[PDB]
Amino acid sequence: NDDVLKLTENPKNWAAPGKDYANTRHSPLKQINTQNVKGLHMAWSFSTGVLRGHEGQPLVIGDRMYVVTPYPNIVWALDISKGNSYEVLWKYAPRQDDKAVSTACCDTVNRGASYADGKIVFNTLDGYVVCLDANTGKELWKTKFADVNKGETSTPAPIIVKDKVVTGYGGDEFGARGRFAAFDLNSGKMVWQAYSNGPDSDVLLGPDFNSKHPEYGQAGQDLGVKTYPDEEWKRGGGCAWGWYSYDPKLDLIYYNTGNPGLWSPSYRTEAKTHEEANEPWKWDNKWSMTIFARKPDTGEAVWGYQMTPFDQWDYDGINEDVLVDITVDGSKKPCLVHFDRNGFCYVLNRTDGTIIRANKFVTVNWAEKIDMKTGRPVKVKEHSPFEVGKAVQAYPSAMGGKDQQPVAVDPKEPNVFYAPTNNWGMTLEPMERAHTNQGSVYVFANVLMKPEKPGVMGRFKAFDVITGKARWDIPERFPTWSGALVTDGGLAFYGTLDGWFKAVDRKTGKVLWQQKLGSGIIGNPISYEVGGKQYISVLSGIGGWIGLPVTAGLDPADPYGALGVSGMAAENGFYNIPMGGTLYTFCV
Amino acid sequence: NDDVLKLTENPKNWAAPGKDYANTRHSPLKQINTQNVKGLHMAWSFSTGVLRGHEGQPLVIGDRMYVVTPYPNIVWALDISKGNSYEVLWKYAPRQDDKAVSTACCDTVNRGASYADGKIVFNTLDGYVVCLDANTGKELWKTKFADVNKGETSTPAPIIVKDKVVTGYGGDEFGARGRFAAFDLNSGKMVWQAYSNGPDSDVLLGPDFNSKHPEYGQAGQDLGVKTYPDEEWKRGGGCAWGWYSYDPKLDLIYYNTGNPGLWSPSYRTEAKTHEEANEPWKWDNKWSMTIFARKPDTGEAVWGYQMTPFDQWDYDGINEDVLVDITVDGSKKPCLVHFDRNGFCYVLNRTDGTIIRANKFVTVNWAEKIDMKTGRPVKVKEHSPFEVGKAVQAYPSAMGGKDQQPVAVDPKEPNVFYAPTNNWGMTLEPMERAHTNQGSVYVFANVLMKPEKPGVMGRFKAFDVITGKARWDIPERFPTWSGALVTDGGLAFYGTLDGWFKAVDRKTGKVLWQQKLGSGIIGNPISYEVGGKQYISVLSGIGGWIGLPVTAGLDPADPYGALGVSGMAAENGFYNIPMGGTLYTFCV
Ligand SMILES: O=C(O)c1cc(C(=O)O)c2c(n1)C(=O)C(=O)c1cc(C(=O)O)[nH]c1-2
Ligand SMILES: [Nd+3]
Ligand SMILES: [Nd+3]
Repeated sequence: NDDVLKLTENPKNWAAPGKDYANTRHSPLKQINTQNVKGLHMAWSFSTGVLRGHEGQPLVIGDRMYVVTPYPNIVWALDISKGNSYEVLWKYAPRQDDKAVSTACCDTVNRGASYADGKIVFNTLDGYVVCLDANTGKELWKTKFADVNKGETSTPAPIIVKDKVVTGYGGDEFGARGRFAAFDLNSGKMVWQAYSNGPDSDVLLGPDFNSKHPEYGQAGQDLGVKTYPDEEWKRGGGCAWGWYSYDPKLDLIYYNTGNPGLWSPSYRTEAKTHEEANEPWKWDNKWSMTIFARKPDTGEAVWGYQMTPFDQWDYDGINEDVLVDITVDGSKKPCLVHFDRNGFCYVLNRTDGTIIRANKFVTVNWAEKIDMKTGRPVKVKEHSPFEVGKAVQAYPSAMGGKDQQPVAVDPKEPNVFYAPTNNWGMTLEPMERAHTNQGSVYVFANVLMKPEKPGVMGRFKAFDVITGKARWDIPERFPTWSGALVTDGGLAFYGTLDGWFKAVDRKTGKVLWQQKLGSGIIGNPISYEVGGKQYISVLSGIGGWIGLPVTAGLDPADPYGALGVSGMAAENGFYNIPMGGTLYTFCV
Repeated sequence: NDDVLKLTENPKNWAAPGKDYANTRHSPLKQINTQNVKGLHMAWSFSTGVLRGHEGQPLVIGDRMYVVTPYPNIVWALDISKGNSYEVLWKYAPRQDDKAVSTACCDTVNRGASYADGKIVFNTLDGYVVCLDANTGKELWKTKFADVNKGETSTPAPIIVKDKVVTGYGGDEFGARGRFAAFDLNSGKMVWQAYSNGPDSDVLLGPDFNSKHPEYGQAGQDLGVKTYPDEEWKRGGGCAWGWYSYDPKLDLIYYNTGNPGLWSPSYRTEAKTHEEANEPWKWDNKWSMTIFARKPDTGEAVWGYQMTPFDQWDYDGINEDVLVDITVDGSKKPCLVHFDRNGFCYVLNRTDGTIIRANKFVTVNWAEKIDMKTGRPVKVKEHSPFEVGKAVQAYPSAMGGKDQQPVAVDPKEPNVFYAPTNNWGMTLEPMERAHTNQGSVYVFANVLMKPEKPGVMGRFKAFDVITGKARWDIPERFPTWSGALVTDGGLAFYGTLDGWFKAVDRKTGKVLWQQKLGSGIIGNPISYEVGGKQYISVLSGIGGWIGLPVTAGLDPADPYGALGVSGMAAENGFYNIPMGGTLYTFCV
């Protein structure tokens, strides 16, 4: 979209969820810098009137700001032309089906909206893709996309590519079937949809899909139905509830798929042993856990790389695909950096999916490494949950080395990424499958999480995606479940789950400014400019999967609660973090 | 209470709801003043995890803060020893009966807690007087006082007298019978209770009640039975849901009663005309609308003055009674200043209730003045709603010249009060009484409100309670529903319903600092000191009666909703103020 390109190119705006199509989350503004960040102070705050995890970020287009709250997903439009104050312009309150609340696995969170040609597009938890007039907030059109009865809920933030609104949804834990569709920007009608599994026609494979990497899986083999048992692909997960990227020059949309569904691996293979089930090409559970590159016009996939075939830990691969150009191995190549849940930082050639680098960015014991030739992980049997009635320990836990919280990078130094990380393990015990009803809880496994190192759960690092070494490592008592933000002022912004919003030096990582906000910070900090002055805004309010024991009011005495999070939350004082929702803005 | 006197005498604390027994709401901390307030910035914020109106204020004792949220009335204990940061000590979540929400007339608010001898006392909306251990938050004792089935809800903040916990409740609009009782600070029973009407034995009228002012009403006449029709006193209102004060030297507790029940005056008298109904001593509806001075040990009343006999406007007299010594009429007299809802600022001799001054602090057209000789208002017929089916305009509206938002005064200059004010009128149309069921809405009147002057709703004034003239008047386009705070740094603090927190100069009223918070401010600002640094804290989140159309989600197309607030709220952009709940702390 030409308008999105113009807006995102202007450093004064935050026109895209991740600041641009490449999801760099980098701001060239330098008014706020290392020299004066000590004087950072709140300018104004805005309550959302809603309580639960406040994920995502606001959108800033010139003098206007748009905020999307969690369920019921209220859209607030604010006038910020004065910079040091705000004025509510209008409010859009969609009437939703509350069944989506109980059909949501990890919270009633929303990851933001997108803007283009005077229109605002967002996803409601009940699966509606809505387009509103940016000026008056009048509903231009809404299209029912996700079905709650099939276990699908639309948590992510869609993006706009030339004239289409592309997005997915979640629901692998409810037996849903992943889908990624495009809707006309002006009409809202569906143009095409690509399933994460099923026959080749259902996946919309390109004519030259993985032509350069036949070892990744090609068309004409119907891996979407064969790498699954009889018809488990119908409940085979693969939901795309993560972040979406776009390469204008190459005309490629990048997105990833979730887990293959239920957490009992024996039910995703006909083999009886871990060794036989992991036989290559037999039960890969494709195309779940795959990084896709599709053409926006038709949706045909140019290439696709599955990171975790035959999943056994719920290592959803949806994490954002940051696009940058890095000089590595003697030349400048168009790279795609992706911090996957499985604990591996993948560096791929965004032109054909070629594996450039794959290093562990957290403790990883389920796999030895990623085989460069076959592109498959060298799994460790004693750290792969397979049998029913046996608990197996694994690093990282189901939450992985990094969940949906996005990373940030400065393109001028594309090899150094600022990334929040999870540092806890788990013991997952598969259970017997009690039903095959789509739209109902479809996990069948008991989980227990202990933080790897007591007193240390989250870690904000300056990780070099080429050498696999971190410049600095900041350990935090609470998890680092907020997005990152890097600025040309020499600062890196992130927030902790107990409410601390911090600013650190990009070079050393020492904290230069910090303030404890109202609640846990699971939003993504943004940087924009109004009236010639720079502002930093971030959402607060505990929630998400990490905050489910609090937002859902679960019992702290049941450690298995929340898929293995209640016990860890109860042990690390999460229940003492009050709920909330509020946008904090700072200036110098 | 001895402990309370010392904690309140120490300027570093805010140990009482109104900073002290006299409710002066004045802080001597000059560490923050008129020359550096421009640099006042937020130090930290704490979300309550609860929505709707956040009235009241926190309690700072040493370096421990206690905050009482609105329903379910969660009590948060914060460790503020670090000063610029906070840590939760404990949390108390009471199990309540949800009908208290539907039985609450004007939002699910709470006005704070009191502290003494390591104990925290507060009121739950469902009518429970709770005492918690300050250190651990454990429940020391719980006593059921207010009955929801009888239309009673406990919104006010109790205070701790020597060894008694005294409090009242609300529910005049539900046909409740007002009561004011005391409870043992250690065990928790009711030591005594005094009704606002009924036989003299129920009102606890001492042998020397109104000795120096027989024209007020004396014991032995059973006015609480005569001034009402046959048995309407059973639903005679008089609830004491306002602020309570205490004079240790005189050993007297000060509290006032509310309206006498329904808003259809023809049902609170057996006369057929306004003149006959207003005959003195016939239908006074005593002891509603009465300022009471009682002995804490027995509860017997030393004196009582009814400001509005035979109420016809719902001019609840519960407003705070600030106790100060003022040099007037040739000498320094122990006074009681009270900005009543009827629009008159009463200055009475706190020893016997003698009327010293009665000045109009806002536009008042229902009464010409207050006669000293009779102590009764000179009513204006054309502005006194009486008959059924006749809309009658009145200044001020039912919300009065000033609702529960407390005023502030510096005893150094006891004649000048910093008081928020309401500046809108109404057209009240009495209606036929459809029922006599206690516990159900008991009003029977169609109300419509409109600001007296366009573009002006609230006004923060510097009012001389002796001369009746205002030093300065600050007009606000939104209501000034927040309490006031005055400091020895030459500053006065208050907030607006749209979220603006302001710091004005005491001498001129000029705004020296202002910031828009997350939501409407209906909380009371406080000043305290920790680690040698002065801090300013206030609660935010729209609510209360003024904000009920937003918190209750009332139809904006129903002007009569919220007892007339909906129409005015819909016209002055109240619906664009998001809900919230968050405590903000500032420092220089
Ligand atoms: O597999 C799915 O269908 C699905 C959805 C979501 C979601 O929609 O929020 C999460 C997950 N899976 C998941 O595995 C996960 O760890 C997770 C964390 C969060 C969050 O917002 O904090 N959502 C989700
Ligand atoms: Nd998942
Ligand atoms: Nd009332």
